Amino acid sequence: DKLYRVEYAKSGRASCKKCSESIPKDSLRMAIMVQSPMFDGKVPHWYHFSCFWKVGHSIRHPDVEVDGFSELRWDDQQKVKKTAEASKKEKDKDSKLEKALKAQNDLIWNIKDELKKVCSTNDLKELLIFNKQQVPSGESAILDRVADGMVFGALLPCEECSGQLVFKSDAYYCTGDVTAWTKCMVKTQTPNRKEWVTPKEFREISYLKKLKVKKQDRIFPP
Amino acid sequence: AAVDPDSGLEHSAHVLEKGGKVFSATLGLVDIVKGTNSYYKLQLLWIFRSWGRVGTVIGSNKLEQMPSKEDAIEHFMKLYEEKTGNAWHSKNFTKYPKKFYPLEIDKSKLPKPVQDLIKMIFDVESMKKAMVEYEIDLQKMPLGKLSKRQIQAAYSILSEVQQAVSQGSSDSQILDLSNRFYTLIPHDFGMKKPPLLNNADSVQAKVEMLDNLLDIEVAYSLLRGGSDDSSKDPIDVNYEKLKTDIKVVDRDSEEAEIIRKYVKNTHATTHNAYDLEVIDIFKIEREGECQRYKPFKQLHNRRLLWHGSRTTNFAGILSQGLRIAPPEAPVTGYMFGKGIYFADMVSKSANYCHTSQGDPIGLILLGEVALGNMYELKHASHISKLPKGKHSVKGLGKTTPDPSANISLDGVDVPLGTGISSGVNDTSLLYNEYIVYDIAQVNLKYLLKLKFNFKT
DNA sequence: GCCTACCGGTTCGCGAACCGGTAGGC
DNA sequence: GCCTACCGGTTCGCGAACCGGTAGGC
Ligand SMILES: C[C@@H]1Cc2cc(F)cc(C(N)=O)c2O1
Ligand SMILES: [Zn+2]
Ligand SMILES: [Zn+2]
Repeated sequence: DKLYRVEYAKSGRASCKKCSESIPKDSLRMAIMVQSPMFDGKVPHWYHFSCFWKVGHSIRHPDVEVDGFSELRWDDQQKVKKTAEASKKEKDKDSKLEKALKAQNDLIWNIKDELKKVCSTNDLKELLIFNKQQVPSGESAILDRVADGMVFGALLPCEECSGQLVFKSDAYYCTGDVTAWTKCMVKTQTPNRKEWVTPKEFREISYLKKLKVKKQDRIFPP
Repeated sequence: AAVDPDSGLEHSAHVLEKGGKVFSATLGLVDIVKGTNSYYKLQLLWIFRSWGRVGTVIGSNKLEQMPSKEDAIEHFMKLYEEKTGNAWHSKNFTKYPKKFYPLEIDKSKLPKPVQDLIKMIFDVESMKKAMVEYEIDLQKMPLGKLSKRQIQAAYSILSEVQQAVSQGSSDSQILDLSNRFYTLIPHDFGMKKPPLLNNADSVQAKVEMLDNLLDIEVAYSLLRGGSDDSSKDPIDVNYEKLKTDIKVVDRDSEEAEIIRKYVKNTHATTHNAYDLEVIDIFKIEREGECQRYKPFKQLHNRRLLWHGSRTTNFAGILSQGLRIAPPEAPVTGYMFGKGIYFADMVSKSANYCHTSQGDPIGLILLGEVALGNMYELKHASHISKLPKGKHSVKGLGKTTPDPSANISLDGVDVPLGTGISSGVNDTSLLYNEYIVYDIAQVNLKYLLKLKFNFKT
């Protein structure tokens, strides 16, 4: 959908379009989506985050133009936002929300790499299956949905198509199939969901849940 | 089908088939939301895979020799199911999420004007250009004959869209039919998204496309065939295929003056965008059209009326006569349902020739259409069954050719008078329409060739 | 009757090699 | 669309070593 794309390198395999060296794993990298000559589909032209700003591209507002911006770590978002460039109650709720937005961002990130330290992928796969959740393709995406599951709740099936809703940037988009020919287009900020049920098998669940985690709903960007 | 020349082994090894089922399938997949609109041709010559975005250089291919012939079946049926979702044999096909869907592939002794008539109606490259504006795939549609059952389903999808549009159905409902249609009929939009079939005239435009596309494949069916023996001339071979007796009415003839009067007189005051100019008059006599029309020579109120259509259609109109729209097709565009439409004015009919400043010449018909006891209508109304005793329908217009100046012709009433006000003015039509719901009621008399003079 | 240097054959341990399914790359 | 580097899971190959049977010496 978007022209650009930013994420942490899912593998240290892809090369950089400008300098032509291997972009290392788990490193901040940016892309520009182009039409592939080989097949009918868009393809990311990966750049080193350093090399991205010398090709001549100037993203005015990263949060609205670049994809995967909200999924980044809070301090890394500010690096993109700054590098892109180179009343009382109104400002209070505005400022206090950004406090709660950071609070939510690095809460999930603390929870994400906590599970990466303790649990293997197969544990995280069987975590989602137990909660009646579709197991996604990808390592990063699995713990992203487990962390989403634990903090907010196990997502109930879709109203019409009975598919799996997934958090994407600014809302929960339905990824199911209303029919064989077309994909479902349900979208919401307040989806239906029961409470996340961790199985008995968790000797470090008391440690992860002890990180000051209370009941709260997903907060979104302005 | 034959071998795809993208392999490079087209005139070397034949495409294989196991008894009945031919090991060759051309798949397609479109998602209007994503914008993807792709093809995937699979063959078994060696196995050959072709893929990309339909109607563009985007894509690639892989020719690959097999270890053996039984390994070919293994590699073919596996690749097939991996891409399409289903097995190679099936009773009825079923589409699967993000999987592909298979498309169902199958010295001349005559006058100079008559030779030009064949020259005009059998130039198929002119018919190809005609489809370019519709955005039909130009690449492999002439060699790749799209199936008859396929096009009927494509018609059915269009008729489902109009039904969905009429009663303001869901966007998903519309999205599906738009996806379904462009999958079933491969279009060329280049690098931009296939547009949603949401309008009332968008379905009509795509309905007209199928009607024209059909007649081109019919024009091919005539051209390809016969008995290639060294005796007759090339133009004569195509003349005999038309299955009609065409004659040139001389300009000095007294009946020719009537037609030129009928052209000059019955030009519409509102259609002042162009000016007609009769190049030729052809007297036309179809094979056994008098045998089927004998019944309706007993019928009263017979009128010699205009009927225009694309120069591409006249290849099929001569061979099969004037035909009613199929039952699968949508009723959109038609004022009073599916049937043969006629006009008393040459101009109103002449618009259906679809001529431009670059393509000046155009063909229009004159048929002795047995109207009989007429069912007169003012406003548009999609009828299924006619009222009792009625053999035709009439759309009453504001302007009508003078009924006190209606000249006769071989026992046929020719209304070649100039325009005056009608009896009733509570209608939503400006000019008259004459509709017959039976191909037997029409009998084509004259074929004209008209030059259009615009001002640009 | 002992002891023991020598030999054929089975087991054991551990890293190389193999492999099918797949997430990431273009 | 297809290619391929990566992952875990099992097998495979080969030398150390373990072990029982034995025949030359005293
Ligand atoms: C089928 C359309 C509707 C219509 C009305 C009419 F008065 C004339 C024509 C025509 N084909 O000349 C026509 O073609
Ligand atoms: Zn670089
Ligand atoms: Zn849904």
